[PDB]
Amino acid sequence: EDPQLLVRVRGGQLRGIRLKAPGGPVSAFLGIPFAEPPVGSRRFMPPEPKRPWSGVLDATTFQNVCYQYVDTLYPGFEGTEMWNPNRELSEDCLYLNVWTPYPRPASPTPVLIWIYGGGFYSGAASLDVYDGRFLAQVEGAVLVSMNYRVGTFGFLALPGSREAPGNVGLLDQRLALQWVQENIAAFGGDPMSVTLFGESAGAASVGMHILSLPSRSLFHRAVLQSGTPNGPWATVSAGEARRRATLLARLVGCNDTELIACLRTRPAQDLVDHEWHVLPQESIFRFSFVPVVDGDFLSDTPEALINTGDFQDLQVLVGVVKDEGSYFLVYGVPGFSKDNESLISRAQFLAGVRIGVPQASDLAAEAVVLHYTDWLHPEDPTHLRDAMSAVVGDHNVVCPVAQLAGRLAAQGARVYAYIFEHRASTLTWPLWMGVPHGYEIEFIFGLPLDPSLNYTTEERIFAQRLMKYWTNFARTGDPNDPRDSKSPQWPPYTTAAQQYVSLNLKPLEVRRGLRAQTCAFWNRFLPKLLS
Amino acid sequence: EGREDPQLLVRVRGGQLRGIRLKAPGGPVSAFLGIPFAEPPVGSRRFMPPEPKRPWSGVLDATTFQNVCYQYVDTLYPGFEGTEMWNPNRELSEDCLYLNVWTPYPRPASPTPVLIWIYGGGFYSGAASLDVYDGRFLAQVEGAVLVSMNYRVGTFGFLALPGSREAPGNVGLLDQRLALQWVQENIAAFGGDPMSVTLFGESAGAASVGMHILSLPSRSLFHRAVLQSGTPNGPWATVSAGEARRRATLLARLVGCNDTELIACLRTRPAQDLVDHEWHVLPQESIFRFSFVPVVDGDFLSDTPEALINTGDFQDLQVLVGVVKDEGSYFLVYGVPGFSKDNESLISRAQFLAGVRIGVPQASDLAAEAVVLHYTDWLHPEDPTHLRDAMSAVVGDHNVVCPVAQLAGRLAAQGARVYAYIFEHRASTLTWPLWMGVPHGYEIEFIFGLPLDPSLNYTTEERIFAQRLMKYWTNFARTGDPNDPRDSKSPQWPPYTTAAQQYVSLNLKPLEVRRGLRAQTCAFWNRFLPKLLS
Ligand SMILES: CN(C)c1ccc(C(=C2C=CC(=[N+](C)C)C=C2)c2ccc(N(C)C)cc2)cc1
Ligand SMILES: CN(C)c1ccc(C(=C2C=CC(=[N+](C)C)C=C2)c2ccc(N(C)C)cc2)cc1
Ligand SMILES: CN(C)c1ccc(C(=C2C=CC(=[N+](C)C)C=C2)c2ccc(N(C)C)cc2)cc1
Ligand SMILES: CN(C)c1ccc(C(=C2C=CC(=[N+](C)C)C=C2)c2ccc(N(C)C)cc2)cc1
Ligand SMILES: *[C@@H]1O[C@H](CO)[C@@H](O)[C@H](O)[C@H]1NC(C)=O
Ligand SMILES: *[C@@H]1O[C@H](CO)[C@@H](O)[C@H](O)[C@H]1NC(C)=O
Repeated sequence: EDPQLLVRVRGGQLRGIRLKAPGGPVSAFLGIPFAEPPVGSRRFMPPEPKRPWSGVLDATTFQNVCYQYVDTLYPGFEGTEMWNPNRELSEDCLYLNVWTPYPRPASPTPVLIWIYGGGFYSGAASLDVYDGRFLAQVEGAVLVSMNYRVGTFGFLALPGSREAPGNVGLLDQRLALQWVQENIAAFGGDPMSVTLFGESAGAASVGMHILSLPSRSLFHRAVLQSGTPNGPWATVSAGEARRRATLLARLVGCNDTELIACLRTRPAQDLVDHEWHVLPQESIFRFSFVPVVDGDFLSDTPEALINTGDFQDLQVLVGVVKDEGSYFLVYGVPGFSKDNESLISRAQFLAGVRIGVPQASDLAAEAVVLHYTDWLHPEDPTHLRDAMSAVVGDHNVVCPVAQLAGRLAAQGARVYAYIFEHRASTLTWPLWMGVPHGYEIEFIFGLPLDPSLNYTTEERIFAQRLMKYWTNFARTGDPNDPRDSKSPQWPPYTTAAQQYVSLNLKPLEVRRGLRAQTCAFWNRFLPKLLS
Repeated sequence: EGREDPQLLVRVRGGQLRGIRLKAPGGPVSAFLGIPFAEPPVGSRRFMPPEPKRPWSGVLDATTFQNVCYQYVDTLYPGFEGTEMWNPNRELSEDCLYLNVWTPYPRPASPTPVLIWIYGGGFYSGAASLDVYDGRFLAQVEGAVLVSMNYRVGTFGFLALPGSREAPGNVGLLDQRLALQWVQENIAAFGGDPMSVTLFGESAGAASVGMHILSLPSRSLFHRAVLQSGTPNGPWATVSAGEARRRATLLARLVGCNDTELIACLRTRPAQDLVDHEWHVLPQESIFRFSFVPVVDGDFLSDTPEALINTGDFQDLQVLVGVVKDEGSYFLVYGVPGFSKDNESLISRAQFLAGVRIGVPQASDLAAEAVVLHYTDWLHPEDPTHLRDAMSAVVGDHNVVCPVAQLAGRLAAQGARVYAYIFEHRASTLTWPLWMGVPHGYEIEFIFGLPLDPSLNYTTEERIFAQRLMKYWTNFARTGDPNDPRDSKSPQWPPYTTAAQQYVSLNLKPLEVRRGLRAQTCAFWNRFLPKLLS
């Protein structure tokens, strides 16, 4: 047996596996349990710590994926399938993964913890895009990723009940963070240098750990890629969550205790079958079961918590891809398709705005339409299509990110910001979608270093830069290379100068103001309109 | 007759006139000044529609300008050309309904396209005798026949008790119409062509031209129109009947006064008493608002200009319309705290928010909020230079640029040939501070060709420029097309259309075609802000 692959954590002994990365080997410990399986009577309940086990637990293979929607619309289409479960589904899914250098690091090593996205209804830490071997092998990082419960299983809430209090999916993530604190030193990891990073719902999750005090003792730095805890999709009120749970119960044949009991009798796939049917409006970029403002995990709305919080001793990296909104249009807006250019009419544009801004009044939707129309080409289908994409991306990601950045920076945080502008040469989504939601991730994780993946040389070199930025941030709270070139420097985001950088094949370029005029509209004016 | 110059004697419907031979830089022109076209609207005629001048006997001397209609005179800045060039330059009187005619000398042998100028001044001031409206250059250089009339302003021109016999409103516009009619009947005596008449005017004068386009009885009196920095639609050029009634009733109270009794009492007040109080009846603290303006009476204006431009057939109308680069700057020093002509007028964010309420005086809190958020630069929300300039743009866009863009849009969509410009040259002689840019009113001296007078110290470039402009305007008056049919070489001026939205820059450089008349911003003013009002 290889000593390198044998590790004792508090629960018992594990055996991992030597994996091949392009530059040499890494030690990988996959499918480590961190919670009692949340099954039967534990459905909807907070996670409990995993009981100690005997002998040597095999940790050479990924565990099951938490029960979720599986996309079948386009069999064999990489653009969808790459996000689908790549192991069997099960409610028994609370496992985490650890990659380290081989041999184990000599000194304590900064740790990166990945929290995946997928609208809080989907995702797994086992997807190929989340493979930690490149970061471990090239940058020497200890990289951790956990499964957390998604959909009803993870966020169905009857607020105030003891058996379905909500947010148990975020409690799963927190327990995984507790586990890293307790155990990661045995892998060569430094528990005193832990960086969370995540994308979309994963980024929103990261932000919710920033805003939830018991999580703050578990990490030191944070990265939010294309998502935020604030904004229109990442949380619901207690009353809306109650409504959604109650309707879903009705839809599958069911006081809180009796209602949750009957829910616990239903096959997992019955809940997934009706998951979406409880959304109040015809919408896109809306997910039925998400974190709930409970007065507990979230003491208040994220909007309220980022406005009033002290973020003095926090470092944060945040950013967006060039085309945040395009991916979502094909899931609900008539006229849009992955299989044609989706050149839409003006009528389709006004109808699309109601779907992409589902909570907007007639008057508010009117303001959006008039702001995003180009009045020199008010009927040009191509402008209208690109405008539809912009409406959804700004409302849901870019302006919530600008809002968070400025609030953090103003209240003491050290903030770095980016826009990612390179379209992967290998993308199977059509060209009109540009740089879609989620297609920076593979570069950050360093997938282009895998020659068999048929990326370009430029892309390999790009990925190495991004791995450096991110691991420099994790080591130091600053993405800049602490000695090497130099330059141009990546400056901190501030309210005065509002500087951010472009991440693309050319060298860093510093820009100022993140959709400043347009996010003023979303962030300062439209709210005055509801009010 | 007998020993007089025989080429200066002329008969019109009311009798014989003697004009005067004037010197223009390049030669003589004929001028017939101070021709009466109405009975003096004095005494019991105050506030009433004009009556046509009854014929006179003998030869009326028409060699000097007549009285200016009774109005406010600006006295704030002793010896300041910037205000003084606009002030009355002849005696103030209610007896003021005269017009002026310039032609070549000798008079033209064949019928000659006529231009009629309608002055601005917020409907509370102005005169056809100001130096800046001098017809001699257009007459001499382009062979134009140019007419300009006085029309009543302020209370005397626009005070209304709508529905009354004695003060029906809009009599100032009727003064203008009477002059147009006078031209139809009489201009042929001077060699003008009554079948080719182009109105042009600036600010309230442009708004006036617009109202003649929109009032059916005026339509037979002209063929083509020019609207410089003004429109009949928009926030300032008209009031409702209700609001005009309110303003006249308040004014009456303030000077110590059944409509008949009320109006009768107003007619006993000294003219200067009315002038002394006319500004006191405005509903809000404001700039670019005037108490006594055309009223939507359901007569001269059958409906609001907005409704009329939205639904009118304009198929056989040619129009030329435009703006100066800085429409709003001039109005800020008249009542937005923080602005002066005598300093750079850098302002704070607080003064900007305050100024937006004064400059958009009918905006609700939410509307004002939308304005401030649109015009704020969020990379530099506190920069006092950006804020000063934004204040100016708010006031300019709201009052002129976007009303002009609405007008151009509707006319183009509803059959008219439209030509649009922006005028971007600042007179080397301007006495207003530099921060004001090209302010409201300061294209006019170039259109009338003042720079051709060497004694005015304009540059050579400005003299060449004035000549280009005099050609655009007079080609437009002749053909409905500003383009020179012989200079096919020079860059062309395309029509404004809804599909391409082309307009040109007027400056020292050759014509440049641009697309979209402040298109995004005017979408806010013209499409969104109204939907908010509801
Ligand atoms: C109009 N209406 C009531 C709808 C419309 C669509 C759905 C969707 C659905 C999901 C799972 C299903 N089963 C497992 C049987 C069946 C349907 C759905 C929604 C969003 C989505 N994505 C955004 C990926 C994918 C699928 C449900 C109700
Ligand atoms: C990847 N991609 C572009 C997709 C993927 C999935 C869908 C939707 C869908 C497809 C197959 C289903 N089953 C086999 C059960 C259930 C739902 C769907 C979503 C919304 C919707 N409405 C809002 C009416 C209707 C259908 C659409 C686009
Ligand atoms: C606040 N308030 C009650 C006001 C404010 C300003 C005035 C103005 C005024 C004019 C002439 C007067 N007399 C002949 C005695 C007296 C006052 C005035 C207004 C505008 C203006 N311009 C825009 C040029 C010039 C003057 C009157 C009342
Ligand atoms: C040319 N220029 C920049 C001007 C011109 C006029 C004024 C105003 C004024 C000046 C002299 C007056 N008289 C000699 C009778 C009466 C009123 C005035 C305007 C507004 C106002 N308020 C809004 C209170 C008060 C006074 C101001 C600036
Ligand atoms: C794309 O395809 C869908 C259906 O497959 C269709 O409804 C839509 O009109 C198409 N769009 C274009 C631009 O052809
Ligand atoms: C200029 O105008 C007046 C001075 O009368 C004052 O209120 C304003 O603050 C001044 N602004 C400057 C000096 O920038």
